[PDB]
Amino acid sequence: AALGPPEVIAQLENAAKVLMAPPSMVSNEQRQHAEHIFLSFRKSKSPFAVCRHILETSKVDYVLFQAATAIMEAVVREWVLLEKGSIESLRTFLLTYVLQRPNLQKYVREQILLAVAVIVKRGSLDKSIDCKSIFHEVSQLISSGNPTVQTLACSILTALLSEFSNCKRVFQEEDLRQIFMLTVGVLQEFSRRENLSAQMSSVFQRYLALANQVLSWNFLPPTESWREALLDSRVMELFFTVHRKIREDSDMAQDSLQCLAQLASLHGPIFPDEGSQVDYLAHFIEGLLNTINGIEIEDSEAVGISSIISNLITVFPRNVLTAIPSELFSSFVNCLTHLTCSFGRSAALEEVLDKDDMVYMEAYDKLLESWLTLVRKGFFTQHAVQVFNSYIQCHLAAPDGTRNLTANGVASREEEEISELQEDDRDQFSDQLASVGMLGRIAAEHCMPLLTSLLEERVTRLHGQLQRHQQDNKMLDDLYEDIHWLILVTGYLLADDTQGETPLIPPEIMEYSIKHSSEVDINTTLQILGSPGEKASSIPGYSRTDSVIRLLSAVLRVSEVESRAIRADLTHLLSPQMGKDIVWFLKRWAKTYLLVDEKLYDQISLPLSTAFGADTEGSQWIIGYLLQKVISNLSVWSSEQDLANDTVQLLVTLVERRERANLVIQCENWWNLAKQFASRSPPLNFLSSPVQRTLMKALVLGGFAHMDTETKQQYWTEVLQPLQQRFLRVINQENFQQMCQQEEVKQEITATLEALCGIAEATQIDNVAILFNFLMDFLNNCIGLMEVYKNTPETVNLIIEVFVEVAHKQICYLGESKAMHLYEACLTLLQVYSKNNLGRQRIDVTAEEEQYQDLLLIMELLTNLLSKVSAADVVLYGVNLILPLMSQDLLKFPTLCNQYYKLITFICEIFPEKIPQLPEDLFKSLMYSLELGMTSMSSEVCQLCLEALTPLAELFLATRHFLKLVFDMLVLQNTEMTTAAGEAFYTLVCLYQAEYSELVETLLSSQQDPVIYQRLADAFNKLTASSTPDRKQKMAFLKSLEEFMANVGGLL
Amino acid sequence: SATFPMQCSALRKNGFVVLKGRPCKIVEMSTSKTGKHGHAKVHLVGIDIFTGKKYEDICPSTHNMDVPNIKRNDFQLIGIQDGYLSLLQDSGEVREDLRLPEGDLGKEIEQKYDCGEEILITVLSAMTEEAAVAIKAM
Amino acid sequence: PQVQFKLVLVGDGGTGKTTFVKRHLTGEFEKKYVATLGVEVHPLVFHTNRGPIKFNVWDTAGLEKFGGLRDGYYIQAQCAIIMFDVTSRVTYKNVPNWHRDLVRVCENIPIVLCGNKVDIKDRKVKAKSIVFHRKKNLQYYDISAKSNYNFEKPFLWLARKLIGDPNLEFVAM
Ligand SMILES: Nc1nc2c(ncn2[C@@H]2O[C@H](COP(=O)(O)OP(=O)(O)OP(=O)(O)O)[C@@H](O)[C@H]2O)c(=O)[nH]1
Ligand SMILES: [Mg+2]
Repeated sequence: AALGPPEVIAQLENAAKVLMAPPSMVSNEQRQHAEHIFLSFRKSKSPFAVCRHILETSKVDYVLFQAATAIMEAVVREWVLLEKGSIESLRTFLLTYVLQRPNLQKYVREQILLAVAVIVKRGSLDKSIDCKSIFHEVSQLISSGNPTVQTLACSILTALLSEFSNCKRVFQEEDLRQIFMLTVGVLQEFSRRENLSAQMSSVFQRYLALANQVLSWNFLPPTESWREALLDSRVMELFFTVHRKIREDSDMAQDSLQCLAQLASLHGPIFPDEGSQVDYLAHFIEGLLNTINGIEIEDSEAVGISSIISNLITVFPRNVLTAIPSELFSSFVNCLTHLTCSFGRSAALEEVLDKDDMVYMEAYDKLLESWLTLVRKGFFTQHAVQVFNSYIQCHLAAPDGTRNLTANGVASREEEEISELQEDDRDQFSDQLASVGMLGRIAAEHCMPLLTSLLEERVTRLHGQLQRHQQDNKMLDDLYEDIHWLILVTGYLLADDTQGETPLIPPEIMEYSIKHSSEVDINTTLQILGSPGEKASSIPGYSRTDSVIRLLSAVLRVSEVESRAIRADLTHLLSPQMGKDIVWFLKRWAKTYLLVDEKLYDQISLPLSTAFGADTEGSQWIIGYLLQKVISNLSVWSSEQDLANDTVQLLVTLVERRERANLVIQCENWWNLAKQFASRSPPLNFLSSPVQRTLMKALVLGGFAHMDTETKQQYWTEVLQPLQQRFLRVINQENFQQMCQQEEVKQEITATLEALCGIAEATQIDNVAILFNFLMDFLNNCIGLMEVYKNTPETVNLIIEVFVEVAHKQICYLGESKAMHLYEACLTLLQVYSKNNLGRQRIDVTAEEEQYQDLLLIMELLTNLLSKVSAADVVLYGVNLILPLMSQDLLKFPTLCNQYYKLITFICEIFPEKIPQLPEDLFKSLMYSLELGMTSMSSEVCQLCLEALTPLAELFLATRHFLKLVFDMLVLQNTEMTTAAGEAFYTLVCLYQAEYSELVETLLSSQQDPVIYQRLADAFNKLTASSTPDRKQKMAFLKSLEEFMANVGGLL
Repeated sequence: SATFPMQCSALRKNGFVVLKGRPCKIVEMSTSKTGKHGHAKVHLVGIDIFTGKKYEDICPSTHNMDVPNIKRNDFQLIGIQDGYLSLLQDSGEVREDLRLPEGDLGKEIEQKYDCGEEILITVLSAMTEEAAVAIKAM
Repeated sequence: PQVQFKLVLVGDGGTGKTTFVKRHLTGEFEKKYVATLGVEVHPLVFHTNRGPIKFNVWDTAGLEKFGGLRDGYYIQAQCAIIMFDVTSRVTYKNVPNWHRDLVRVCENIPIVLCGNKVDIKDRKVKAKSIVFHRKKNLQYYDISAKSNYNFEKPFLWLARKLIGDPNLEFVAM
């Protein structure tokens, strides 16, 4: 841009007035013209003097902003051309410019300080401008008493901090420490002086926040300098006092408390030994308790305090926690309990008040998390009782609890519409429920009778309320919420999640049952467990029953209430949420308190051995009871997808481990569930597709349990035989084409295919060769079905889905011959699909959607085919068949695009020799796909292609064409620098050195001023010097490409 | 025939349903509940399989919705009679009742018909309406 | 004197910004991905118990190549929405960068963080892992552009903060 003419400044200011005008009044041609004016101005060569003139003359803040941006981009673009004196003169010009204009617009000031920080960091990359000069200027700026100049220095430090986030680490060890010490000193001087002015309080705010950002820097290095900076007690006491002074600001309080939490999170090797951790932790707990006990927590401090406490408990190891004075530890845990219950009640109030900013729920969550980390003879028992009772009180309805109490009793407001995406309470509050469960374990002697009493009372109340609802509408939902939270707490109290291993009976529960096993008559206990229909209070001596089994019997009694409501037409009055709770609970019970293996415990109590043992009739009763539960839910709960899927999952839990499947298959309800499902009766056909798939998986899974040959043939001929008979009879109904469209046939074929997906999903190591031989015939018939349902998209997609299921689940266990048969079937299916969809053109009604789904499933099929005669030739036939279906618009579906490029790039990297052996159109389509992936689309796709070029360098015309593209990727301007880009660049450079020297010389000839030609010449010469026509040959070529990019990346 | 009832919860996200009287392909199907313990209600929205207009409805689960019986057939084009497609089934029958579709597809039919190519036409019969929707050429 | 605010929509490319706005506007969800070039300003009207409010949401470009003026669009912005993909962790790692740029050009304007695509099964960024809501002017929401999930939440919160009435609620016209 010209320096002087009025047209330059006029263009910039007019463009600014256009871009800042209300967007609905400016045409897009004018907008794009203005932003082209600014963008082209910022790309000009050496606009430094021009931008100086603009900053000194223009009065339009937008133009000043864009000028600072121009300096910022040009100083990095032309860094190698500028002298150190001119660069430093520019930096000082920006600093003094913003310094002499205190009323300058904020974003202009911050943009200029960003230019300064960029100049400084860029000077750190080339070791040109050290940080100590800007640090000395900042120190002199702070030494003056002017609050505006102090604010300016704090702004410069914040800019340096943000810009530096080898260079980053060298900044971390040295310069960040000096910044932290400046900020700490400022905070000391501000904490000493009393009564700050209106501006001094703002400088205090900005420097406190600066300390907050300094401490929150990612990975502070563990050096003795940072040791002397952080481990000094005057810093801890400094931030404690500072928080105590500005406590009522509600804004500086958060910065100070976040500083203190960050100081509490120290854990790395910065601690030289284990004793310094004890001293640091002890002093920190001292200052924290002294601060808390003489302070009202208020609202803005809750999350900060809780975060400090949970930081101390979670970060420092337990041996260091127990090495502090015992009185200090006791005061710390007492404070933890007090704040836990207070924050609990406050959060329970925040729920019913429906406030927009939830503060006490976060803090209470942090405190319960720290409880779980801390607890995991009996020391915390009193505290565990207090926190447990506070949780039960905060989650129980109006009469016995404060869940819906607002000191008034308004019971919240209207019911909030809950989406299906909303997580269930047992997931969202999983950490809190686990913590409260553990606290309930160490204090089981009090907690378990409490849960049993509450569950029995709520059970009777629900029975009476449901009987009354046949002859207080909110009272029923409050009761449902009570039973809800009680079931959750009990579940997390009696067992664990683990999710990877076999869950055992928690040791506290087994110990409580062993210690009291002499005070309990196991006969009355089995009467309480065996009779979940009648009240526990009316039984011969219910008081002498095992408390654990009485609690499990309480939730079981809830399950009986629900089931009896199902027996009547009261299913509409029940809560599907409570159904999910009971099903989840029984699922957890089945994994822990069913068929207990005595080899997994040192000692098992007699009540828990006789009722839940291996060969006991108690387990045979519980397993059939859960079966009846699954039959009830699957009979009425079709409309509630969550409850249905959780129910069928409970079924799978009853059939997975053989120890349970051997006992579940002897039940009549299992076989009549098999017949009822295979009959497609009215009640079970209302279930969704995944529920029926899972049900099929459970039945097939049950078919491999202990059976004699008679009931084996009966079982297989009662489960899999109706599928073969109905399917084969339908495809033999004297119909080859005409009758398939009718719903009586299409719905049956759909049901058969879904069932096949279930069978494939039931595959295990001992299922293959049996399930596979059963599915192969169905596949060979699915070929003809593919030929018959050409124009039926959903059925084609479903068939492909069964092929994807079988190929995914079974090919890892198959041999070679079976995998060859599966390969032939898949290749034939893709042949039919390609034959029917080759030159087909459709109108609308989401045809692109349907072909997108089909192609996605096909891509997954080819991938699972590449999981395991050359194993990969059939995949080449597949991509050859479906490649013409890959339109440019179908690649705009990012999932399909990613899958396709992952597949073809995997084929190009591994087994690259088969690529030249492909036909002409296949090779051209692949090469064009690679070029399109490199030149456009996603960065992941571009990196995948660049990764596919290196194992493809070892026909040659496309590889020579790639050299120009990779040269434009790096030497010219996607703009992502990558190691794979450097490796592909190296291999393509050493391959065809003639086109390489042609392109390098062509670029070196088209230059303007020889000053750029000289450094470009030295750069390319240093590139050819390291190349000198793999490992050692490219390892240095990568570092020389890094130096090249760091010396030529600006020259753009 | 014409339509068969199906519980709303069982509707496939990939399937079809009758909305406000028109047969539609379901394009979005989301479930919600009024209370925490409230029963599920489904929000359906689908595209008219013929006109292409967007029809949506919100009805509770467990309630029965009408699902249209969809048929799609392939005839080979053997004539164009004043604007009525003369279509040949693989059974030998010829149907001259279906008109020519408007838009670029009818233009493709006339162009590829005057050029003499063997053109396969896929006609979509839903409830009471029938229309040619696809073209396949070799 | 119509009540209107400037909202800047920022985030990594492909997080579902244009999807969020367009579904908020027409009601159709586009599965195809067409990258935004520069910015596209869309007016959005919400009828509240205190009258209508207009958010001129500036749908900005995620990819740096299509950035246009990028932070230049943030000037005189009154509120912001930062979006990331909960299924793509890198889009979450970049959230503090967007926050930095907004806080540089603007200052203490209220910003809402939105984790999009919560309808996808494999979720990499957990909800409890967020510390961005710990501020008087910052807030986080779980949204799904497909299922129209928590769509009105950022606009209702931002309206409550910009007007200053926590009792403000959205009503039907
Ligand atoms: N599953 C799912 N996909 C979504 C959601 N929102 C958007 N998408 C998809 O994500 C992809 C990207 O969506 P876009 O809105 O175009 O992305 P963007 O915010 O405009 O990104 P840029 O224009 O590059 O800045 C598209 O394929 C959308 O269909 C969602 O909530 N769930
Ligand atoms: Mg966009």
